[PDB]
Amino acid sequence: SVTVRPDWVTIEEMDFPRLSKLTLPGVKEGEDVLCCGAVEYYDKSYDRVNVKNEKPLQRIDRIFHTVTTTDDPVIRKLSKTEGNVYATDAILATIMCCTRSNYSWDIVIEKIGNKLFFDKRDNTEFDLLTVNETSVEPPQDDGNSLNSPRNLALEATFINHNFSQQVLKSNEPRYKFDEPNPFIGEVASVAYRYRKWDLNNGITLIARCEHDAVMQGTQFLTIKALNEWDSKLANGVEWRRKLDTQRGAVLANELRNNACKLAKWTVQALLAGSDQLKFGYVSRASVRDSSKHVILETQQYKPNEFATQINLNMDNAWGILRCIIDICMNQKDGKYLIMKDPNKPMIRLYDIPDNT
Repeated sequence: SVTVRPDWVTIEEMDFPRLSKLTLPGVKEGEDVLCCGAVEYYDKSYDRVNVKNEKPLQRIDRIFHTVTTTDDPVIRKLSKTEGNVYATDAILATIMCCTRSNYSWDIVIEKIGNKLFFDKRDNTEFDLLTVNETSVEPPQDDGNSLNSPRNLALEATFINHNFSQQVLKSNEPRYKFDEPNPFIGEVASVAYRYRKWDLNNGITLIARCEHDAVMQGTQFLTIKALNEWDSKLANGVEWRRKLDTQRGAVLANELRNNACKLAKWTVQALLAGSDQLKFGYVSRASVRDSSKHVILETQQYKPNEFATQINLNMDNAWGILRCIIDICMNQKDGKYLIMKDPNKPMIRLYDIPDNT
């Protein structure tokens, strides 16, 4: 995801066997420090979509933000009086689920005094979803193919942006938090909870979490879209043939072949305190066209129950994060980089030039 240079210094190597044994039990729910933005209500007619009653995926005319930690004006303001470690839900999810990751990724860490800022680099593949990343044989096609890893990633990301907004009541008033969105109908429906965690050892985490919508049971939702590109080429189970009759097998296949993507979504919901994880199932209209899609159905899971299904253990998630925090706190001020080795089960912490 980024080219290592000769002037980079390896601070520490963290292999997945070691990281999998970490545990930090007893971490409570995050405490809201500030809430802002406003979400639209979920459209429950989408719960009645099924394979025999498919719904075309619409193109939604909205801008989809991904603002990193140090560019967030709420985080900058809150940091004057709150916490000593700062990040976003998506950045934390990447770290917390690193032992499930296969494809390379990176996160920038800046230490300033006794404070840590975890950032992501914009317009990279950090903000793109992966497709069949954890299959025995991940997608192998080359550049131009619509089934290459990168084109599959662009497709799934586009699907997810459109789906999250389509299933909402767009011409109705929103559920408003106390403060306005710090970044701006022209924008994706989203509401933010800036939340605080006591991680012990003098560590207090402040991080931006989010909900995609609200729903009348008021329940807050994390909304994501699972996607099917070509089930035969993926060696999967065909959703149009199996969703109604073997729903458990369809999901089990998603758990194993998209393991990191689904775990990070679940962490996002757990951190924000979403009451429901809502999963759309979106498939191509035809297998050689990545421009047209249909919603085959929606499913709903309590995040804590889904975490159990996927063996997501938040004691380990927090343990991994505090391990990396503790190492960074022992370093001098400056810019650092953590990145997953493309070919090995490990992440490395580098000292990188502050101009990089």
